[PDB]
Amino acid sequence: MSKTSGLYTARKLRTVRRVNRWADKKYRKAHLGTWLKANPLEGACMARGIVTQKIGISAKQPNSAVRKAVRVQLTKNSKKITAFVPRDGSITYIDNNDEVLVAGFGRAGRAVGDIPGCRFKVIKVAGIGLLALFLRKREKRA
Amino acid sequence: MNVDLLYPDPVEEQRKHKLKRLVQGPNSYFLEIKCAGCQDIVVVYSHANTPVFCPGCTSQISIPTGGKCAFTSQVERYR
Amino acid sequence: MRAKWAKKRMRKLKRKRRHMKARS
Amino acid sequence: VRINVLRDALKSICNAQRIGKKQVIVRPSSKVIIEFLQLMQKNGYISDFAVVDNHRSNRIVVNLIGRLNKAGVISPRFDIPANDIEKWVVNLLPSRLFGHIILTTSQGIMDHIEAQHRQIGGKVIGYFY
Amino acid sequence: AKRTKKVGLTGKYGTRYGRAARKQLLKIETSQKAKYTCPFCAKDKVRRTACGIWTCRSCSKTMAGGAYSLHTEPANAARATIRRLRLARED
Amino acid sequence: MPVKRRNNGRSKYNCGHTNIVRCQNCHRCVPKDKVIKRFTIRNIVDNTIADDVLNACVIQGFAIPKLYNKVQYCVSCSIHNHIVRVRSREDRKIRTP
Amino acid sequence: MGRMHSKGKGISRSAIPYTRAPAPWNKYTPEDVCEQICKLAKKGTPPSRIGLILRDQFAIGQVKNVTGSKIVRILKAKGLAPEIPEDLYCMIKKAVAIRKHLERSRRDKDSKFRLILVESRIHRLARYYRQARRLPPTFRYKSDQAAALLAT
RNA sequence: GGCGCUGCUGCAGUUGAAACGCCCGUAGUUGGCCCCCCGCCGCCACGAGGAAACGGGAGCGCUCCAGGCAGGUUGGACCCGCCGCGUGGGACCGCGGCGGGCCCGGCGCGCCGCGGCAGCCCCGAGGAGAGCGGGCGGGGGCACCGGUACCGGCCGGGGACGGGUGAAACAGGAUGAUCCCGCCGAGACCGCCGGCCGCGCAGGCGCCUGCCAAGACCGCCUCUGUCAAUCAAGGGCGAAGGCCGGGGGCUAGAAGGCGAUCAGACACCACCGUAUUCCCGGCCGUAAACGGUGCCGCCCCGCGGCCGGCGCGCGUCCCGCCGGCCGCCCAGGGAAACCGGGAGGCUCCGGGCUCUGGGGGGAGUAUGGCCGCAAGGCUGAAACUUGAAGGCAUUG
Ligand SMILES: [K+]
Ligand SMILES: [K+]
Ligand SMILES: [K+]
Ligand SMILES: [K+]
Ligand SMILES: [K+]
Ligand SMILES: [K+]
Ligand SMILES: [K+]
Ligand SMILES: [K+]
Ligand SMILES: [K+]
Ligand SMILES: [K+]
Ligand SMILES: [K+]
Ligand SMILES: [K+]
Ligand SMILES: [K+]
Ligand SMILES: [K+]
Ligand SMILES: [K+]
Ligand SMILES: [K+]
Ligand SMILES: [K+]
Ligand SMILES: [K+]
Ligand SMILES: [K+]
Ligand SMILES: [K+]
Ligand SMILES: [K+]
Ligand SMILES: [K+]
Ligand SMILES: [K+]
Ligand SMILES: [K+]
Ligand SMILES: [K+]
Ligand SMILES: [K+]
Ligand SMILES: [K+]
Ligand SMILES: [K+]
Ligand SMILES: [K+]
Ligand SMILES: [K+]
Ligand SMILES: [K+]
Ligand SMILES: [K+]
Ligand SMILES: [K+]
Ligand SMILES: [K+]
Ligand SMILES: [K+]
Ligand SMILES: [K+]
Ligand SMILES: [K+]
Ligand SMILES: [K+]
Ligand SMILES: [K+]
Ligand SMILES: [K+]
Ligand SMILES: [K+]
Ligand SMILES: [K+]
Ligand SMILES: [K+]
Ligand SMILES: [K+]
Ligand SMILES: [K+]
Ligand SMILES: [K+]
Ligand SMILES: [K+]
Ligand SMILES: [K+]
Ligand SMILES: [K+]
Ligand SMILES: [K+]
Ligand SMILES: [K+]
Ligand SMILES: [K+]
Ligand SMILES: [K+]
Ligand SMILES: [K+]
Ligand SMILES: [K+]
Ligand SMILES: [K+]
Ligand SMILES: [K+]
Ligand SMILES: [K+]
Ligand SMILES: [K+]
Ligand SMILES: [K+]
Ligand SMILES: [K+]
Ligand SMILES: [K+]
Ligand SMILES: [K+]
Ligand SMILES: [K+]
Ligand SMILES: [K+]
Ligand SMILES: [K+]
Ligand SMILES: [K+]
Ligand SMILES: [K+]
Ligand SMILES: [K+]
Ligand SMILES: [K+]
Ligand SMILES: [K+]
Ligand SMILES: [K+]
Ligand SMILES: [K+]
Ligand SMILES: [K+]
Ligand SMILES: [K+]
Ligand SMILES: [K+]
Ligand SMILES: [K+]
Ligand SMILES: [K+]
Ligand SMILES: [K+]
Ligand SMILES: [K+]
Ligand SMILES: [K+]
Ligand SMILES: [K+]
Ligand SMILES: [K+]
Ligand SMILES: [K+]
Ligand SMILES: [K+]
Ligand SMILES: [K+]
Ligand SMILES: [K+]
Ligand SMILES: [K+]
Ligand SMILES: [K+]
Ligand SMILES: [K+]
Ligand SMILES: [K+]
Ligand SMILES: [K+]
Ligand SMILES: [K+]
Ligand SMILES: [K+]
Ligand SMILES: [K+]
Ligand SMILES: [K+]
Ligand SMILES: [K+]
Ligand SMILES: [K+]
Ligand SMILES: [K+]
Ligand SMILES: [K+]
Ligand SMILES: [K+]
Ligand SMILES: [K+]
Ligand SMILES: [K+]
Ligand SMILES: [K+]
Ligand SMILES: [K+]
Ligand SMILES: [K+]
Ligand SMILES: [K+]
Ligand SMILES: [K+]
Ligand SMILES: [K+]
Ligand SMILES: [K+]
Ligand SMILES: [Mg+2]
Ligand SMILES: [Mg+2]
Ligand SMILES: [Mg+2]
Ligand SMILES: [Mg+2]
Ligand SMILES: [Mg+2]
Ligand SMILES: [Mg+2]
Ligand SMILES: [Mg+2]
Ligand SMILES: [Mg+2]
Ligand SMILES: [Mg+2]
Ligand SMILES: [Mg+2]
Ligand SMILES: [Mg+2]
Repeated sequence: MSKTSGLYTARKLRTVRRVNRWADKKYRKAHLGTWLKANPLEGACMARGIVTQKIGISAKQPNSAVRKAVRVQLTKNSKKITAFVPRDGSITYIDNNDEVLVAGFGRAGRAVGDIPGCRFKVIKVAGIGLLALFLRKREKRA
Repeated sequence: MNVDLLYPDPVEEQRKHKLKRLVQGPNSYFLEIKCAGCQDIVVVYSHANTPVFCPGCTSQISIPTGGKCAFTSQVERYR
Repeated sequence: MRAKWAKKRMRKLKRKRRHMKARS
Repeated sequence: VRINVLRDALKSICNAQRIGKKQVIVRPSSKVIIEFLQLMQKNGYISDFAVVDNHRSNRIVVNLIGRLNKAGVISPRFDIPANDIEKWVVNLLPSRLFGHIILTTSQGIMDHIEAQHRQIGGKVIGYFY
Repeated sequence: AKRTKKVGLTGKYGTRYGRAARKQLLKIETSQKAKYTCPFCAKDKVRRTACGIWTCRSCSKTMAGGAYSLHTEPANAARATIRRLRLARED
Repeated sequence: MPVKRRNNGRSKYNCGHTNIVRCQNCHRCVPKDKVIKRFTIRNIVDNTIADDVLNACVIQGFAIPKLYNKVQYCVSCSIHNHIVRVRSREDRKIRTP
Repeated sequence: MGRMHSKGKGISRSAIPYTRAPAPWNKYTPEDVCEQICKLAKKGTPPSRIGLILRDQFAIGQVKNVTGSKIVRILKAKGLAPEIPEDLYCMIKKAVAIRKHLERSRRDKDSKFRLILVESRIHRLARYYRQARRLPPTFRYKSDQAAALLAT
């Protein structure tokens, strides 16, 4: 029947499934551990670091713009990442040595939109949420 | 016409292949022969492919032909 | 390229790498 | 090589009916096919059949009356507890009101309604409706 | 238990003389050490005594043959052709 | 590239390999069951001079010798010289000579 | 038939009468047909040909109908059975013949192909007879040993 | 979870990703029909025995409720551990000399025929193997052998150009070419006939004569008695090119050389030419090795053609049967092109077995291993990157 059958083939019906699961990119991506290694966050929702430089990023082929980002040095493992600073005007609140908190764009570490090479974003600067900081709910000291 | 497949026609069933009749049967049979030089009649296979003789004769009265067999100059019957 | 000739190119490259590793 | 003489019988019959034949010949026969045609008959989906003899595996001649949407076998004969019959009913039969799953049990070849009337289990053979 | 993997009887040479020569000698020396069937004796007892000289150790015939095998292919073909040419000279 | 012909462009039925023939126009190698083949029979003098030859012969009852030559071409040469034409999708199924 | 080791798919075979009884012309008795069977067995005719001989010269289509047993069982009953069974003997014989042809022809790969097929059938049949106890538990086919076993 | 994009239920494999180049073959998986009322497994039911809590579930107005076990003679019932143990079934699925008396409660162990038992064989598959007869065929191996042509040489005749191309130019020629005719040498090749012909496991297969063993099909009231199907590992074969060692060397001809063309032309076209093309002994193991379609088995509206064997008929024909190769085609199938001897009998899904795929790239690459003289082959990732790639079809 293009599949094996018969009452005494359970071992083969299990061997086939075990071998063919790895041909799915999602099962392999979530069960092989090489991504758990290559992941800058080491499998967490967020991580902190200090800002090392402010940069601008030229948008991808259809659009045209200069998005805003920061080069971040992670505290927990001493790695280099880039984080897109959202929400118009916020790039002023990111000084040259700040403790920033970094989370994702979604899509489990895939680029989003037209911003090339960035898979992370900053959500807190110096203990303050950047949403409220934009929305004038809290203010950085001086 | 309204034919029942469980009581078919013998003449049309015989035209068929022998394994594909309703009740499988043989094709061969047996037949009597009369000798030129002696009186008695002997019984022979319809598809003989081994030598067959004439009780006195040291000559052969049968020839293989791949199917039904021939006989060197005798005079036959069917029974 | 025509895949035939990409294949000929790749074979020459692998031959070059193998000669290179053979030293040391 | 041939494995399921009953599978081949049922396919032959459904082809013949789909054309619109009055009879059909299936070979070989066996005990199980005789049982299965008998259940088909007392449920009232087919007319006469006759088993004709050749000192061998026999032949069967079946009479058809245009009622049989489908008939088939389940290979392998999985084992069934008394409480899985309905999870097979809503899988194989078009409705809960007509159709038949066929079980072999230590108290005969029978359909599902009887297998529950006696609330026993068995191993499934086929289905028809 | 098997004692070498490939060299066979050329293991007597050690690491000397290179691969191609040792490959040729394995074949040659196996052929010249082999026992052959005596075309008279009926038995497989013919051994070489010098380059083209073969003696049956059972029936004691001596025969002239090849350098490293008892028969050669040119001699097989020549003997067949000479036999045919004789037979054609018989009318 | 779906399939264009049921015969795959050749007449090869129940075998693995068939012989090779050279094309007469360009000398390309073509398998025998694919090559385009024709047979011609023609006199060795044109008929516009066959009458003059036949009047000026001496042999009483002499006849003009014929010629029997089988031409075989590849597909390219056949189409280019118009032995065969590219056809409509319907017309491709016609085998009439 | 002709299907185990090629793409044959033929059906030519014999089909025997439904009715099981001797002929109206049968005057022989199990005694005398056994007489003929055993004279032929001594003379050296194999069981597959003994049936041909009594079908043709003696005019009996089936032997069990007249007697009640099968020709090889008659041979066993009166004590004239071969040590090796008949079709295994025929297969070994053909294997010997092809080996001997290859002793002169070294470049005949088609013959070597056929040799493999024949010997695979020989091993499979030897396994059946041996586990079925028609042949010693130590029985084996060896090409090198085979050629002289036929005389015995 | 959506996801039948992991598919036991229940995916896909002609062209979108995907059937191993083929044959043999062990483990594994699977295996026709038959006797019923015995034994041993599997299976089905019902029990026994062991934990609550959780999950269900009977009863109860913490005012309801998430709860809790309360409460007004009471109550907190009952279910739910299991490939083990017990009782019963026995359809399906496997596997398998006797009495009597000596003899005596049994049971063994022997003892005598001591006649009591019908003493002790399903059948012979539109499974398979074996046989006999008959024809059949570019199926295979070894020897031998004809024929023109291409190339080379020699005798003679005759006297100006010959070759080559789209057109030309480099090669050739009064040391007489090109052309005609006779003679000699060598190595390839096997035309027309030659095919919707045929054979082989595939790769493949075409001169004459001889020899050698095979093969499928048909015909058959011959033999046997399931001896089978498919197959990891393992073994054999395998176009062309390529490699090692011997031989041979006509044609053509990778490389190399040279005349043109051109902007360039190191290419296409012309000319010369080495390996190679041929034989013997090995090796290598790949092709759009293609029907882009795995093998065994069943059912299947019809009309034709050719090839092999058989039988009935009239007087070569004609009707049938088995096997093969092909065309067209109702139904049905499908995204369609198309298939239709299946790619049908499938969301109405389950005959058996083996292999392969899971968006496009990176990549058949890196790395390790096995094999190979080498050229390679076989096995074969990850990081990272991307919104599509792709099928069949319509109009321009
Ligand atoms: K499939
Ligand atoms: K599938
Ligand atoms: K499978
Ligand atoms: K099973
Ligand atoms: K799978
Ligand atoms: K007939
Ligand atoms: K028929
Ligand atoms: K017939
Ligand atoms: K027949
Ligand atoms: K007949
Ligand atoms: K016959
Ligand atoms: K390719
Ligand atoms: K390629
Ligand atoms: K290539
Ligand atoms: K395409
Ligand atoms: K083609
Ligand atoms: K054909
Ligand atoms: K052909
Ligand atoms: K051909
Ligand atoms: K043509
Ligand atoms: K062409
Ligand atoms: K086969
Ligand atoms: K068949
Ligand atoms: K074997
Ligand atoms: K013997
Ligand atoms: K899913
Ligand atoms: K689901
Ligand atoms: K499928
Ligand atoms: K394509
Ligand atoms: K691929
Ligand atoms: K394959
Ligand atoms: K594979
Ligand atoms: K295989
Ligand atoms: K096999
Ligand atoms: K096998
Ligand atoms: K097994
Ligand atoms: K299995
Ligand atoms: K099994
Ligand atoms: K099977
Ligand atoms: K059970
Ligand atoms: K039961
Ligand atoms: K407890
Ligand atoms: K148990
Ligand atoms: K029990
Ligand atoms: K029990
Ligand atoms: K022939
Ligand atoms: K032939
Ligand atoms: K011919
Ligand atoms: K031949
Ligand atoms: K040959
Ligand atoms: K030959
Ligand atoms: K000649
Ligand atoms: K010649
Ligand atoms: K011919
Ligand atoms: K022909
Ligand atoms: K021919
Ligand atoms: K042929
Ligand atoms: K032919
Ligand atoms: K033919
Ligand atoms: K032919
Ligand atoms: K087998
Ligand atoms: K196996
Ligand atoms: K196989
Ligand atoms: K294999
Ligand atoms: K293998
Ligand atoms: K090989
Ligand atoms: K090869
Ligand atoms: K090759
Ligand atoms: K080469
Ligand atoms: K040459
Ligand atoms: K080359
Ligand atoms: K170029
Ligand atoms: K070019
Ligand atoms: K040249
Ligand atoms: K070369
Ligand atoms: K050469
Ligand atoms: K070549
Ligand atoms: K050559
Ligand atoms: K090769
Ligand atoms: K391949
Ligand atoms: K391919
Ligand atoms: K093809
Ligand atoms: K396969
Ligand atoms: K014909
Ligand atoms: K014919
Ligand atoms: K034929
Ligand atoms: K014919
Ligand atoms: K014919
Ligand atoms: K015919
Ligand atoms: K037929
Ligand atoms: K047929
Ligand atoms: K055939
Ligand atoms: K066809
Ligand atoms: K066919
Ligand atoms: K199977
Ligand atoms: K396979
Ligand atoms: K595969
Ligand atoms: K594959
Ligand atoms: K694959
Ligand atoms: K798979
Ligand atoms: K490596
Ligand atoms: K090596
Ligand atoms: K080399
Ligand atoms: K190397
Ligand atoms: K290497
Ligand atoms: K596309
Ligand atoms: K594609
Ligand atoms: K494409
Ligand atoms: K379309
Ligand atoms: K489309
Ligand atoms: Mg066939
Ligand atoms: Mg799912
Ligand atoms: Mg040549
Ligand atoms: Mg091999
Ligand atoms: Mg040349
Ligand atoms: Mg040259
Ligand atoms: Mg070569
Ligand atoms: Mg291929
Ligand atoms: Mg044909
Ligand atoms: Mg390696
Ligand atoms: Mg479309």
